[PDB]
Amino acid sequence: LNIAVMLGHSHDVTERELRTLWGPEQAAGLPLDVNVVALLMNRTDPKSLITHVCDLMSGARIHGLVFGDDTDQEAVAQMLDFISSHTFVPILGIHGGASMIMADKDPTSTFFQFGASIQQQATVMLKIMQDYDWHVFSLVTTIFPGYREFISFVKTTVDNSFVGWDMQNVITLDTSFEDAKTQVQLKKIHSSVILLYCSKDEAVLILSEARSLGLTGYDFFWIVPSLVSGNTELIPKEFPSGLISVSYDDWDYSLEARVRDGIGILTTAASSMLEKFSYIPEAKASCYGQMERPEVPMHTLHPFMVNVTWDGKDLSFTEEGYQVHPRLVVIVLNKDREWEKVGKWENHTLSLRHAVWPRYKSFSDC
Amino acid sequence: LQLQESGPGLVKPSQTLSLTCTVSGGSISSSNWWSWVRQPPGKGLEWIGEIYHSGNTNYNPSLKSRVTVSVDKSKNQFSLKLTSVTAADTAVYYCARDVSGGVNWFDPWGQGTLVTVSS
Amino acid sequence: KIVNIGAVLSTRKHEQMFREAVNQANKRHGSWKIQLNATSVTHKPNAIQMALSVCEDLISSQVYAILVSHPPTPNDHFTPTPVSYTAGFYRIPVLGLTTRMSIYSDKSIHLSFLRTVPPYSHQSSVWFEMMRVYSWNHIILLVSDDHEGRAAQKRLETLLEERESKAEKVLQFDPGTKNVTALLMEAKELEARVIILSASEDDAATVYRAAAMLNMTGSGYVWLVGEREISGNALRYAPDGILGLQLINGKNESAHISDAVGVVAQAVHELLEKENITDPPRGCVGNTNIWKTGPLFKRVLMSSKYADGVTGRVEFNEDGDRKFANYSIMNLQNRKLVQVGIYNGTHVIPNDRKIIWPGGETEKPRGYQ
Amino acid sequence: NFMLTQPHSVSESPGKTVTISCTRSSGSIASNYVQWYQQRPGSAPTTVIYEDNQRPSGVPDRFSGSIDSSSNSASLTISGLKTEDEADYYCQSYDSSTVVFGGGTKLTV
Repeated sequence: LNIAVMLGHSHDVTERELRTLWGPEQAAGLPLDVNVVALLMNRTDPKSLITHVCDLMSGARIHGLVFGDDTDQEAVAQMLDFISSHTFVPILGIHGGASMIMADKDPTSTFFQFGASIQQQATVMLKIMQDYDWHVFSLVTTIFPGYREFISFVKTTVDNSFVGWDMQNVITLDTSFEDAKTQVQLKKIHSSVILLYCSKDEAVLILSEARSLGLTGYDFFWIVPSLVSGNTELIPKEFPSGLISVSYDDWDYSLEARVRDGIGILTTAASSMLEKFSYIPEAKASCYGQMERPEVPMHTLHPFMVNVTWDGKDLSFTEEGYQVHPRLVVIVLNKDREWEKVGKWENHTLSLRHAVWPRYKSFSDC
Repeated sequence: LQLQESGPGLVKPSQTLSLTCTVSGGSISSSNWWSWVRQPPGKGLEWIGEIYHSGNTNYNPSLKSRVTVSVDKSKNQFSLKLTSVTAADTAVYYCARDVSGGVNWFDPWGQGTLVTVSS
Repeated sequence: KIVNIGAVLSTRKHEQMFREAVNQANKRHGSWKIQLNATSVTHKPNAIQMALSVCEDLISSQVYAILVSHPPTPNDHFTPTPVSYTAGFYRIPVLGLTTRMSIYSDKSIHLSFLRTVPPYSHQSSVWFEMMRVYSWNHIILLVSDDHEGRAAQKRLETLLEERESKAEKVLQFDPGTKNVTALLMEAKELEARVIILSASEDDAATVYRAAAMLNMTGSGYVWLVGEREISGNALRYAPDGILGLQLINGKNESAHISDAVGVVAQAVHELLEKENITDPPRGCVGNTNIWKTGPLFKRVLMSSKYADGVTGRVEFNEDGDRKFANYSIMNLQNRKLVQVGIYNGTHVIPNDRKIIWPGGETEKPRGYQ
Repeated sequence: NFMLTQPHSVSESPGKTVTISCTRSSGSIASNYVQWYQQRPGSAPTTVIYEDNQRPSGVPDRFSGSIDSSSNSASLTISGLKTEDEADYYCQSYDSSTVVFGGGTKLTV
């Protein structure tokens, strides 16, 4: 009935008036019409986000909003999750900083994100592996939090497959840049597939150490998750030419389409809720004013964001709290220091573009 | 099952007092607890301590370090060994059996003996 | 130069102690550049207003570390969350004092958080040591569907798989349920007898009430639980001989305050001797950046092993928790708790008190069909 | 440890009902049971109420109890008073550390 959108005018400088133009105004058909309360937040601060959200709640009567900011800070998603948990309004995470998949949400949270968990990245990596006839690898996970879940999922999938997986020895570089056990541990690797997992600087250091050791040539196909590729504009000088890495869609997905999809799913959920019952829910009185402690309303919007389809493509959400049919892409560091697409992540099967691996050269000297 | 009480009357001031309560009609080797409770004349009821049949005891924190309870199932009798008595300890002493239960419940209480401390 | 640490305490009297602590901190070794100041606030019944005030005091004082604590009003689940979320934006270290839930242990969500007491899902080592000393190899796990139960199950499964042995069964029951008899009846017809419970007190009462009806808590069984199931209202239906664990300083706060003050002072003394540092951000509303020496401060705090305090050594591990914490193993006889064992941190040792196993008698029950 | 407080003596006439309570001072009577004990002078006290609503098969149906958990009190509703009820009543409850009794009560006809 009344929803709001906001963004940090990163790519909206040329689309300042398009935010009001976009949205359902002349190209939609639905129950009682909804209007968009636009807003342009200059920057995100702990005292700024709270004040803006509370002002919108107590001065606009909103029951759902989409949020996207270009800030590289990660705590924005967690702060927004806390706000949604203590405000009882559903919020989205369409683009930007509020798009990293949080591990575990609050028990009574109402946060829905547009991203991809580590599990889907691991499974698309294994799909690539089984598609390109590579059947022996070696995991490398140094210190980064959540690595235990990644290792456990990799082991579980290896043990539960009909392709004869030959997972070789794995290592854990707890003491990064120590020159005590890292050298012998890396020397212990005898295979040609490597599954890196680390931060940006840790990956750079490990790649430099591998360069020094010499296990990098025409028969060493590295694979690295979306973590080491967060911004495809800061390519270091130690990334070997030819390196697989999956990431979210940027090359073909626009802000307008994302905003339209979010508005569509929210409106469809509201329509389904209004069809199921006759008592629409109203917004809360105020955020900071909490003299009386309220409770959850009657059948809040939760079993209405799963069986959702809007104009073709399915937009379902799982009970865990993330998407079900993402738009993952597979890219490789082409030998021009510029990433290039190789294949989408379609309905369930991977549709590659290259029939065979072109054997990309290493860093010239090799 | 019935309980019998027997105490050696009055005692000299600042001495050691030993009561003997005997059980007739039942076996000490069971799954119950046996305890002592005392009541001063015209006052409240204060719990003293419980002793399991086999090995271990429990005492009131206020008077924990003045009681050494004991049992003997070879003759089916448990005894109280109050030590370092004071002048304000004259009271009626009871021996009561409490079931294992899951609750603390005293049944059945003994006849009781009168104990006076003086010279 | 001066550096100042902030505190969020729930008692004015504690402020009297806390101040004394820093007064004792800048008395042993100071007099140059280490003039410590103390800034304290109070807990608020509302949760939203906590963050506004927390970065208001951050802005006014540009503190280096924040010492949080738990209030007496028992929810203990979201009380330090607003402070950890807001202070995590600027990566200023925040160390708790009386927090036990295992959600805060995940370093992925709460980027900068340290703890003084071991978490709830950290006593499985005590159960493993008890199993080793008493020689019980066949066990039955029974947990609830939540973060704490899953974490405890994962830790115990890893610990047992270290010996290449698995649990006989792993039951998972819905938290806050009302009918349990089906699952417990299913678990009744098995081989193992040792039953390990780990859940909340409110449902622990229901579990005990359901179990007591099926004549399964009689003689010949063995019960082991955690700490939550012993305390609270769940002691009405607890059967005899239920072994439990207790922390030795789980409620004292002055000792924890002195511990935190000492370790923070040592960390700041060790850190200020190195150049290339940057002051905290000036305002909560000023700008959105990241502290330059945040991770460096966190690392130097992790590496700091305190020599000796009122609560022993304070050596952390590479997780944000505390290591080598004593435990007391308590058995309750006739609705009365009596300590019977003590766990140093490596191996448990018993006392001179013959325990009473469930259903009476005194033996060393083994458990098998 | 804690203390139990109960009023001393209550006046009533035969043929009606009276109620007395030993309100818990420290804590709350919700995690422990309460028991009510009869006592005739020059005799061993006997159980009259246990688990707040049981009754041993030796007492006539004239006693009942309840817990309100508002003022932390327990009731001893007695109906149909007779001349064989002039005695002293006690109330007892346990905890995790010790066992404590109450005060006294001199019911009169």
